[PDB]
Amino acid sequence: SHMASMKKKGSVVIVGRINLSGDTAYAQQTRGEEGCQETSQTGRDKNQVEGEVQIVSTATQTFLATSINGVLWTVYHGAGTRTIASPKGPVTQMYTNVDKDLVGWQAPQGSRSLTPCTCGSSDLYLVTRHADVIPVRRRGDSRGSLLSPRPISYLKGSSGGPLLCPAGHAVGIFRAAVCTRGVAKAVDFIPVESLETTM
Ligand SMILES: C=C[C@@H]1C[C@]1(NC(=O)[C@@H]1C[C@@H](Oc2nc3cc(OC)ccc3nc2C)CN1C(=O)[C@@H](NC(=O)OC1CCCC1)C(C)(C)C)C(=O)NS(=O)(=O)C1(C)CC1
Ligand SMILES: [Zn+2]
Repeated sequence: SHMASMKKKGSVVIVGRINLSGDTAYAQQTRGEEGCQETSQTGRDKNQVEGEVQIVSTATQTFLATSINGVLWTVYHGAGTRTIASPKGPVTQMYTNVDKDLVGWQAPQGSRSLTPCTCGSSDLYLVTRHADVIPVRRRGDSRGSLLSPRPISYLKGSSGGPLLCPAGHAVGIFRAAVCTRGVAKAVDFIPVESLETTM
């Protein structure tokens, strides 16, 4: 009831990336925890952004975000309604869909965007926050099975990351793990068509 002391949530902050530009996939950190905390409060991030897949953080969570068609997409359960930090101050979401667990902001200058897949192919690849590439067979509009199941620990923090086709197009955004006895045998993802409709 005391508005003058009500706090504001900070921005989502880009803290690294999954580098996919060469022959080896690897995670890079571009900002530490202390600098992330300060950037989240100000919303002013002057760091150079590169690549398609970003590692992002709030004060309490860390996850991924993926650029497709000029929009940096991630999950609502990670970002909520938060702004993203940017060189000129906080930037408001341009898409928010809690029913799909989806949000998006204009893609940062310097990022590169994935192209939405039109191959109609079901041999996919999930990219995790540790730069593991996980073969996934598509099993429906929004589901795929891991060829080699993994404990959910291995997937935790990778929501917002991409599923790609063999040609490297974006097929979907990783949303939730399909888990029994803590082993992920399948994944739930936001299909790129749903992004394209949301757009
Ligand atoms: C392990 C890595 C996972 C990718 C990951 N995802 C999650 O943990 C998501 C968030 C939440 O699901 C949702 N929450 C929502 C919340 C909303 O408004 C608040 C609105 C819409 C939402 N829609 C969904 C689906 C639960 N869940 C799951 O996966 C759960 N399995 C599940 O529910 O399966 C069913 C059957 C198959 C379909 C759904 C599980 C039990 C924890 C494994 C991950 O990495 N997250 S994350 O980065 O660590 C981190 C928490 C961000 C930091
Ligand atoms: Zn494709």
